[PDB]
Formats: sequence, structure tokens, C-alpha cells
Amino acid sequence: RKFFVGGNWKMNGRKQSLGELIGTLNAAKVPADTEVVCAPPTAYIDFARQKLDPKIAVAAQNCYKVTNGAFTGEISPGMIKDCGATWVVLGHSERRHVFGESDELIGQKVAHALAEGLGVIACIGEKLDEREAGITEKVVFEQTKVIADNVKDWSKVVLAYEPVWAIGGKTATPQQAQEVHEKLRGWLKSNVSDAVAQSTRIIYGGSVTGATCKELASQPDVDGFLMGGASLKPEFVDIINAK
Amino acid sequence: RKFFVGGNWKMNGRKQSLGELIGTLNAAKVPADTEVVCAPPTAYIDFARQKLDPKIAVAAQNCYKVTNGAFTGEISPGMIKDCGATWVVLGHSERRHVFGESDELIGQKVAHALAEGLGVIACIGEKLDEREAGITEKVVFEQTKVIADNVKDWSKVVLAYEPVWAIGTGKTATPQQAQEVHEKLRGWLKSNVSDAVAQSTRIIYGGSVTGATCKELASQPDVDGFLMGGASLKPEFVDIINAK
Repeated sequence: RKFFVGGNWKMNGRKQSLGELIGTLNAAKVPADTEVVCAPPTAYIDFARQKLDPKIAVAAQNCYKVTNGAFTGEISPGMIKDCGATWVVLGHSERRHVFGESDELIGQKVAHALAEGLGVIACIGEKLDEREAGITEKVVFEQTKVIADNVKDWSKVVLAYEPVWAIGGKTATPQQAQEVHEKLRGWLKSNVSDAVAQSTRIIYGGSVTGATCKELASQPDVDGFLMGGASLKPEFVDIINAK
Repeated sequence: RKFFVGGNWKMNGRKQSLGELIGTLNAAKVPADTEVVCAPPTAYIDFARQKLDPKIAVAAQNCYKVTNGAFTGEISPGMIKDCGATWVVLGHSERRHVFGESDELIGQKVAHALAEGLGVIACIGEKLDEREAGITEKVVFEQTKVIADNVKDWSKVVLAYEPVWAIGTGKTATPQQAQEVHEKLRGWLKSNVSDAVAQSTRIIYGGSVTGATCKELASQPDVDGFLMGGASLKPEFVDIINAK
């Protein structure tokens, strides 16, 4: 399974600062057996794709579920491909929990994006109140099931576990990350196939730094990272070399 | 009051088709007394600004309420200006009614966008169930009040009335019904803000408008222009630019 490092720039950066960041990424050596993807703010997908070297792929941070329509403020998978981007991040914790995107909607988006030829980074995660109630498995399995029901071919899909319970005074240990990733791969093994379980990347979307990345990456069922705003710093190059 | 024509392209188009549309807009003669703004899909704001002639301004279709942050999928007013766009459409009916954007949030967005030096096209409107209950005024006045509470300088603001009750329901709105809402809205501004703001602020019509109806709508005393939907992608848009 190839190491997968996604940098989600979120709502940060301008042409000048992002152009500088891109130059540092273009200059860096991507190791063997490693896949790097960058998700700029929507206004800069096109800009980023033109400036970034082909060795780094570009992702949209969100999309909608039909090709064209009366949806002020949205973008379709067709627009994303037309700008040269090959991935879309779907179901990120901020879309679910700040912007109220339901599992039904996320499923419909997954299906449309895949049908339009995009790769999908599909995000899942449980909140603090869900974890403390002891329904971590119920939550992430129901989220993964909705994704799985809308995926025909898994070769274009990467799963990202976001420990929302620990994003913004509790920290998650590498053992707690491994435990969720293994239960998730176990779910795929039972409900899809062993081939899909074996081959699908499950990446960690919790807090990761240059000092933690190596231990996290060495976990058997952690296949990489979906990094937040820290992906804008020089630190991101250390995470690329976490193996 | 300078006549104002906004074309909201919504979630439509690709570089090729939008590039063709832009060539037609670049070739058209913008009248002297007229201000034309185009709102492309977010992925094409930058593309559209580089291709469009300066005589047409560019608007974002939405934005968020802080300059930078952990808000996957959003863009800030700073990003919009950095791409050469000078306007943002806020509180469009689709953001309110498909995507659940509250009045509180829209107010916060208005304030941040204006503070960052953008112009704002601030949209308001009542649904069918609200109109048939007879609370058209209550709804549009509450929406306009939330906007007004977040506007320090009105010179950068345009109000757009969207008759949501008539967009996509099988009801059509007459030019008399448009005028009635626009005049009550200007009356509200006159009483609750100032006469100067009432007299100078453009109130544009965001309902269904065609080349055959635009002239009668534009001649209404309190209709100052249009925020057109997907019909702004057709040749028809040029007739609307010349509605006066």
C-alpha cells in the first residue's frame, strides 16, 4: 500500500504565500512508494494546479452531487477535473459538524464524483460525546457503510479517519489511532472483500507534527495522513518522509 | 441611482463554454449609465476575471465570515479580492433554503466582507408558504434588518429581492408585485436608516426576467436592475443589460 500524504490547506493562503509554498513542494524529493496530494481553497484549485509540478496531485476540498445546476456557491466534479485536479475531499469533519452535511448527501457526492472520474478522499470520525458513550464503532461503521454503498471501484478511494473527539484539549495516542484503523480495515474485510481491505489506504486525519509522524506512520494499519493547516508550513516536508 | 445588472452563473459552465460566453460579453456595448457584474462558480472566479474585460466586474457567489481558518470548502473575502473580484453575493435563496445558512451567519458574512473592502449584493426573499400566510413584509423586513445592522457604509451595498415564492413553484410575479416589494423595502430603509440611504441604494429584482419583460420591470420607479439566474448564461443577458 503506497504511503499517502494529503495536505488540506483549508481556508488559508493567498496567491503570493501559496506560490511560495508550492515552490518548496516542487523542489522537494517525493520518496519512492509515496503519493502526495494538496487541497487548496476552492478559489485557487486552478492556480495551484498550474503552479504545482505533476508529481503532486491537486484535490478540491468539497463538491456537490450533480454536474450542473441552480446551486449558488457550489462546484461540480466536472469543474474540478476541468481545472486539472484529480481528487476531491468529501465528508470532512468541518463539512459535517460546522456546515451540517448529512451522511445521505455525502454518499450522493461520493457516487457522483467517482462516476465523473475523480479520486475521493472520504472522511469519517466520531465526536467526543459519541466516544464517551462508547459508540465509536457504531458511528465510524455507519459512516463507512454509507461511503461503501456508493463506491463501485475502491482503487480510486482513500479513507481518512478524523478523531473529531481529539481535534480542538484531548490528544489521541498512536495506539488509539491504530485501534480505529484496524477495526475499519476489519469492516472492509467483512463487508466488501479481502482485496479491498488489503489495498485501500486508511490515513490518519488527527493532529500530526514532525515529531509524531514517524511513530504514527509505523503503525500497521495507518497508511498516511490528511494534514490540516500545518500542511502550509515547512513541517509538511518532514511528514512526506514519515516512513 | 446607477442601473445594476448582475449575472449569477450559479453552478454552471466549463472553461470552454464560459470562455465563449465571456467573448460575447466582452464584445457587447455596456451603456454609460449601467453597472454590470458577473458571478462565476467559485472554481472559475480567477479564470473569469483574467478573461473578462474590466468593464464587467466579477463577484463571488458566497464567502465565509473570517479572513483565514479551519473551514474546509470555504473561501474568505481576502481570497476573492486576491483573485481580482470586487463583489460577493450573500444570502442568496439557495444558500438560505438548500444549504440552511441562517440570518445570523449571513449578517456576520456581510460585516466581514464589507470590512475587507468588497461590495456586497445582499439577497432577501420570502417563500410561498410565507407569502400565502401574509407575512411577506415580516420576512423581508427581518432579513433586511439583519443586513442593515451589519452595514456601516451603504455605498458598497446593493439589495436584491428574490421572490422565492415564484422561483420554481408554478407562480409568476408581475411587474406590479415587484414594485410593491421594492417600494416597501425602500420605505423601510427611509424610516430605519436614513433618507440618503433610501434614495441612493440600488434595490434589484432577482425573480424571473427575460428579454421581453426586462423593459417594463426596469421602468418601475423602485426597481434599479436585476440579479439574473442561469438565464444570464444565454445571449438574452445582453438584452437585459440594455433594459433601460
